[PDB]
Amino acid sequence: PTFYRQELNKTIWEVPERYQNLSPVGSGAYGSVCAAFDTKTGHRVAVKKLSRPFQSIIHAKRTYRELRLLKHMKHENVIGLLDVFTPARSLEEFNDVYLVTHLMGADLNNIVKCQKLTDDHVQFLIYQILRGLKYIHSADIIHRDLKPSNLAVNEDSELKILDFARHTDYVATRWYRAPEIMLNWMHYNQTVDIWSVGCIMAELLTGRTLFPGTDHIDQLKLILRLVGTPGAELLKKISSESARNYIQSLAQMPKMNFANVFIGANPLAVDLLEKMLVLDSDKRITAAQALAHAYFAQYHDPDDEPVADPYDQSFESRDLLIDEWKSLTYDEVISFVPPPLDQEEME
Ligand SMILES: Nc1nccc(-c2c(-c3ccc(F)cc3)ncn2C2CCNCC2)n1
Ligand SMILES: CCCNS(=O)(=O)c1ccc(N2C(=O)C=CC2=O)cc1
Ligand SMILES: [Ca+2]
Ligand SMILES: [Ca+2]
Ligand SMILES: [Ca+2]
Repeated sequence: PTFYRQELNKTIWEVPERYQNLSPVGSGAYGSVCAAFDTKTGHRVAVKKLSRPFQSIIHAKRTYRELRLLKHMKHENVIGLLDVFTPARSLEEFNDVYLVTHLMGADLNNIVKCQKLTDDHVQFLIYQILRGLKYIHSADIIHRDLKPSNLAVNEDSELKILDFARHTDYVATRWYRAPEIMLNWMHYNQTVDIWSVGCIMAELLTGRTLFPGTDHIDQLKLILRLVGTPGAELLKKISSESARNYIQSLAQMPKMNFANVFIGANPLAVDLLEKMLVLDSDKRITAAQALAHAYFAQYHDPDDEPVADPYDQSFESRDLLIDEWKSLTYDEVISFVPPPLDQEEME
């Protein structure tokens, strides 16, 4: 294919002539994104140019990680790949990676900002998050930083999870993070993401951030004001003695009845929130269980809530050289098989 060059976000993009009318639509994890028109199919796409993918051992493994993950994700509520390309003609020239997915116009913050959502609409939005989470969790993939800005949404309220790192190479919101993540507790499970769903859903119902803490201690205090002081057994999860002593020293707070907090909400929504927003992560409802909850009765369809194929993450424990990660990434670019344009059939 013929490539052309265009300066976007102050850097040269080099893309096949198949993709036209590129214009920036913001940054993603380790990359920046442009909307484009795919002249082969007439579809609107988003193209992410990875930022400096092989600049360091951290970037190189992150690049491989992201490409492997996105090549595996095949679910209507999870960002996956229509195409992956590089202007490189060989491994020796290979320094840039572009990922292509269907264009989504907005994020969840654009949905709830200027609209009092109906309960039926909130149901649909949360349902889709949970359906996507069931799929990713079934492949032993945890998001760990689920939040409205990591939920891409189109003009019809269809939603996809994205941006789901080992090493430190921007100030992120922590308001949606599970307590065990935010405070670095020693162990956690897939239900970290269910806490985040609870935080998101609460905000869709009230129009207000549930736990808008100014720092991690203020956020913890806001959380405990809602869910109540936890037992000693939760201290078992916390390595730092200073942290444990502090939590233990706090004045004891009762759990609030969520029906007194979410005034006017559908009682089924309140019940679901009670099942998601619990500190005991082993008692937190799972994504698959939440999909069966009566709150989603009008959307739930067990024939259309699939799980993922097994996902081999053994590479995560390996230290390889930068050129080895680069070569493996090149292999994954070259081996990518685009999906059919139409992959769905009437039920
Ligand atoms: N507009 C739009 N549409 C779809 C996805 C994205 C996208 C991607 C991304 C990921 C993989 C890929 F192959 C192509 C793009 N990464 C971050 N974003 C965000 C850009 C700003 N927030 C909303 C989504 N943006
Ligand atoms: C963070 C809650 C603090 N309490 S609040 O800000 O006053 C409040 C705001 C909105 C609601 N609500 C629902 O729950 C459903 C419809 C609706 O109006 C309830 C409470
Ligand atoms: Ca259906
Ligand atoms: Ca079809
Ligand atoms: Ca069916």
